[PDB]
Amino acid sequence: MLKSELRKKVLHKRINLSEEERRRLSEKVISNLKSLPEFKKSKKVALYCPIKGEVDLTPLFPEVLKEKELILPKVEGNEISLYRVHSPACLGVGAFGIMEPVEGERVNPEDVDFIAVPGVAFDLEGYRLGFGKGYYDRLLKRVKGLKVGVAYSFQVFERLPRDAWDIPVDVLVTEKNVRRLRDGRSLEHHHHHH
Repeated sequence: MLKSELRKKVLHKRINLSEEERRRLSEKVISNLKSLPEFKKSKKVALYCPIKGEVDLTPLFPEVLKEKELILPKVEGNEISLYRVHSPACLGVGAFGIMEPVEGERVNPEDVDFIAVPGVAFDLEGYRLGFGKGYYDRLLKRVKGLKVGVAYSFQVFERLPRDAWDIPVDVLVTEKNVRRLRDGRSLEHHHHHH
């Protein structure tokens, strides 16, 4: 398929973005995400990790720690558990360069209200192209709350070639616009025949 190449060609420019523009757009995403009234209610705020060409949500940790529970993915053994932190105490590099909370309060991923998950590419329906399947998709099967896709409009298209069963998100936040994938169509009471 074009799955691997499409990931690559977008990722190449994705990591080419300069911190100048990037950091300013990240600020917009931060402000947008933090201004969302549902983020005010969501108690468990889990983030994936900005590493390659995602959004600088890293500096937002202090804000999160102040109000809600900052939840980060901890790899205990292939399967990922989620640990909540209320302080910048336990954050150590355990995995491939990323920091994870090895000591703290073990929370089950299904308890997470709000989670921010980035992707190489997004579309206008809420699909991704994935990264690498194996164990991380299992974590995605755990977290069935509000999955918010966080990325830049550059990595967003109208539609993507859906490979198999990549997990669609609930909300999509960019640096320019707010995308909601929970629009309703019609409502019936007793319209199912008379």
